[PDB]
Amino acid sequence: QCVKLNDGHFMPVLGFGTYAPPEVPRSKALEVTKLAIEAGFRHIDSAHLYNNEEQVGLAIRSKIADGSVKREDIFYTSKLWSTFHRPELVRPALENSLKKAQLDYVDLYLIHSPMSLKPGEELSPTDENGKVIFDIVDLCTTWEAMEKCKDAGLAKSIGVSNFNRRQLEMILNKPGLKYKPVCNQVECHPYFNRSKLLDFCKSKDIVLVAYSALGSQRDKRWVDPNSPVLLEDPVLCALAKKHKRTPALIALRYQLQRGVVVLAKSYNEQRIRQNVQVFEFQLTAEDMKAIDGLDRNLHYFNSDSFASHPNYPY
Ligand SMILES: NC(=O)c1ccc[n+]([C@@H]2O[C@H](COP(=O)([O-])OP(=O)(O)OC[C@H]3O[C@@H](n4cnc5c(N)ncnc54)[C@H](OP(=O)(O)O)[C@@H]3O)[C@@H](O)[C@H]2O)c1
Ligand SMILES: COc1ccccc1NC(=O)c1ccccc1OCc1c(C)noc1C
Repeated sequence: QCVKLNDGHFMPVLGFGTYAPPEVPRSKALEVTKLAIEAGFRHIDSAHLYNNEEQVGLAIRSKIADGSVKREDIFYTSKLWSTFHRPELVRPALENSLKKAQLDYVDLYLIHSPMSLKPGEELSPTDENGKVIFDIVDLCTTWEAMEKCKDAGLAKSIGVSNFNRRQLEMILNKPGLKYKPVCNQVECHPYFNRSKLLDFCKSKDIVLVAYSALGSQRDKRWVDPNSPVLLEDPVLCALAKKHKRTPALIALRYQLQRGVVVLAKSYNEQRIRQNVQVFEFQLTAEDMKAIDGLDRNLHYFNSDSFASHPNYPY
């Protein structure tokens, strides 16, 4: 099951999220990405930020080498980190990600976030006062450098992540625009369903890709512990009993039926294999309306520090 992107390429509508906290050994990304491919996942989501592209690339090469899959069957996504927004850094950043993953191309390269940070070796450059150091970059020049990555064939498609409507319009109205973003990867789930942003993206032929669609990893560092737990929600549990499914599968199916490509992270073999059952059932129109009613503008990403960035999207 794929959606056609506005540049003609195809994207599988169910994707495997690979980010795990640094508590988790790097070897685990290799094992679970292999399990995801074996379970039926063909869309694999990574990023420079995740510090796992070598292991994710090893898992793809492993399933190609053993005969399970051809490179053409895999949709591999990586992302440009915010310290590399300056145009001269974009292509070397992609080529470095390609070198780590040991691939000739990525199916999708994204601007990970509109909030530019100080260039350097640190993912989170921090000044003498403990504050993250912002950078000011014309994101239209970042996009122009992204377009040349597609030109050269290092990325089959290019898109963005964590952009709001204002930010998307900035790229769409850029003079001399060569490629529109094929997608906007944003936090999206029943508590924060982005119905207006999704409507805007549909109007522009841009796919909305939902992360944290299962309610996030509730990382102790960011997520508020008193924030509601999505997978324990009463309405999702009622529908899970009605359909003889699980709350996670109801959340995933919800996005598929509203036209949203959905990611799903799991490092647990049984839950990885369970998640591809999203294709085995259908929610009713009344089911969808009940899930729509859960919307409460709750984002699991919470940061006092970035809330002051000029490009903060919320
Ligand atoms: N562009 C961005 O800024 C951005 C931001 C965040 C995430 N992402 C990407 O989106 C992917 C997913 O987002 P996320 O990190 O917030 O995780 P998620 O997809 O929302 O899942 C959250 C938790 O749900 C659990 N889970 C998975 N399947 C389950 C099932 N069938 N039943 C019960 N629980 C289940 C998982 O725990 P277990 O591992 O124990 O199964 C997982 O930790 C990430 O890996 C990343 O690739 C992108
Ligand atoms: C600004 O975020 C970071 C800056 C430095 C280091 C890390 C991060 N962000 C994350 O590790 C993260 C983790 C879980 C969910 C969501 C997360 O980020 C969401 C996001 C938004 C909103 N805008 O950009 C991003 C990225």
